[PDB]
Amino acid sequence: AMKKAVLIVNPSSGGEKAKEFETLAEEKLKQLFDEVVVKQTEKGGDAEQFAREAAESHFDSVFVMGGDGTVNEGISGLAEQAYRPKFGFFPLGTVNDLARALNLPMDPEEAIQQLDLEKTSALDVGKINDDYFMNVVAIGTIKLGKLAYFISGAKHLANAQTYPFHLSLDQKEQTIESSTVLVGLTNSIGGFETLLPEAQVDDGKLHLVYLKDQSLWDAVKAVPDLLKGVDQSTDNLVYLTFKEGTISLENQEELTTNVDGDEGAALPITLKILPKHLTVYCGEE
Amino acid sequence: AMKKAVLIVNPSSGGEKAKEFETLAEEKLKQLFDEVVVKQTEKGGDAEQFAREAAESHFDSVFVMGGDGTVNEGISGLAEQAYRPKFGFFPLGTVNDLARALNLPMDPEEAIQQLDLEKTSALDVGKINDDYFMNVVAIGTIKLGKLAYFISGAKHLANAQTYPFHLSLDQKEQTIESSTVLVGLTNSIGGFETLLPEAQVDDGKLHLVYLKDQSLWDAVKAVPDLLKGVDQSTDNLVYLTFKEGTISLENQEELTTNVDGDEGAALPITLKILPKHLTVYCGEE
Ligand SMILES: Nc1ncnc2c1ncn2[C@@H]1O[C@H](COP(=O)(O)O)[C@@H](O)[C@H]1O
Ligand SMILES: Nc1ncnc2c1ncn2[C@@H]1O[C@H](COP(=O)(O)O)[C@@H](O)[C@H]1O
Repeated sequence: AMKKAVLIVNPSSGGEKAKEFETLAEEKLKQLFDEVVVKQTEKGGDAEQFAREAAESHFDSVFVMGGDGTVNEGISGLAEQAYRPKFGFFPLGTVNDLARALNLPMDPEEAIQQLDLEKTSALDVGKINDDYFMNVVAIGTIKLGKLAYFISGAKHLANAQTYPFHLSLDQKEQTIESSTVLVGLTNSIGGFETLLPEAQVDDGKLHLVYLKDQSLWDAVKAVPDLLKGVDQSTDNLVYLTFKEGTISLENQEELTTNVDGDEGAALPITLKILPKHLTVYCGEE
Repeated sequence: AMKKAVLIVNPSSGGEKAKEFETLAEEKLKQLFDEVVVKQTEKGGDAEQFAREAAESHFDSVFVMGGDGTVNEGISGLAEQAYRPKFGFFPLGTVNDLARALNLPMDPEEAIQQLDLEKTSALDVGKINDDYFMNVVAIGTIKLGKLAYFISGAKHLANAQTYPFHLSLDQKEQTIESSTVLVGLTNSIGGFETLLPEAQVDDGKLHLVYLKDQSLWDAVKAVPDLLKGVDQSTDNLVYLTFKEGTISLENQEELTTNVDGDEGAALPITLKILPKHLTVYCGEE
């Protein structure tokens, strides 16, 4: 009947004129929708709750104005609902990986301006145990000028323990020893747009990378591979894709994942792709 | 006649109980010296001025309580003075490269406790044009967890322009193309104690390292070399020692150096070793 949209705003996202961006977005949506409900997040979980309530109320569309944290929550609130509103977002964050993957303008005002209800794309969603992810599941990752970044960073690989991971992926079984495992959905992770160049938002796959490091010396050698973009296995890392899989430890230890930048489920974890799960408003590319 | 010492204190160095460290140092020095003058720095240059005035007054010893900035200034105030007081210091800084090189205790209280006027070492001092350095002259250097350090750092090599440097070292001439040149006095630079493992505080040499990078890809490949400690030239970097030399640009551009963590002289620069220039109180190693 009446086309309705909710606009979920994280006021802590963005900078000084973020409030002005909210006004632009609201007046733009009011041109497109008969009714626009504006909801402001106050704490963790709010965006997820708002998005879910919008789905239960059969709203036409759900829009998020915030960073990746708020976008994840919003998508989490929609995921596997019997009816799912179309999803849109206006990036206010410092990174905005999903925006990059969908070729949205980095500039919020431009993103609002170029919103086209006709311009959509299917969007895979990740599932990890009982939760959802939209960008990445990371395992085991947490005077000299430009050189200091290595002496701090290339070192901090040493601080990274190796684990006996077992990977059960699409009914293929293997045990590895590694300090670092990443599972991504799109080409962009942490603002590095070329990390997974072959990954597409609707290719229906999870993309896994792990380092073949045992020493601090093999981990360091993987760094140029990551910079070039991971599209194949090398001497220093392995690249795999899968639809469904379980990652566990062969010597069970309390190991917690990092999911879209936040502490997530502990191992073991079962990861699944939800292919073409959402309809998202995208760029004109 | 009467043994006199000055204690130069940077109150902005160190943390909460730094004031208490000053008291311990003062009462320790009063056991060792008939007179102790305590001077507190307020701005850049003060430590250098205090140290120089102590030399002109023929004080027996000069002590610095602070970080590398204050130690550099103190040493700069003594350098090439006709009479030079013996030099000591109590590390309060976050890095303290010189302390590491002399095997002083990291802990200030322990450093004060173990001060032995009989335990000394000769100390080379560096000269760059009209100024002095004690650690390093650097040229051209200024969600994913531990991986982000590279994606930030391994990238930031790209932001590093290459320059056509000319090196005139001990009457040997060569032109190189590089983004990064480092000239050090000791084994420790920026808190990385194994960077120049063969350098000794009194070996009478300046130690030069430059990256053989033209691309972002050769610079990255130099990183494991640096981590292992530079004791030889490799496919990715060159290691040289010299006593006197001039570094210039073949296409003159405004390029400023970084000297012991602070902006220093612009190219061209003439670097010289002042071998065994100071007597410094050292560790029991
Ligand atoms: N009103 C608010 N004030 C402060 N922080 C908030 C607010 N609403 C959400 N957050 C937090 O902001 C983070 C998400 O921000 P972002 O990653 O920019 O979307 C989460 O940790 C939320 O708990
Ligand atoms: N009283 C003071 N208050 C604030 N900063 C100071 C003071 N005295 C010296 N400094 C600065 O502290 C720096 C040196 O600190 P450090 O590297 O810890 O020895 C230099 O930039 C000085 O200008």
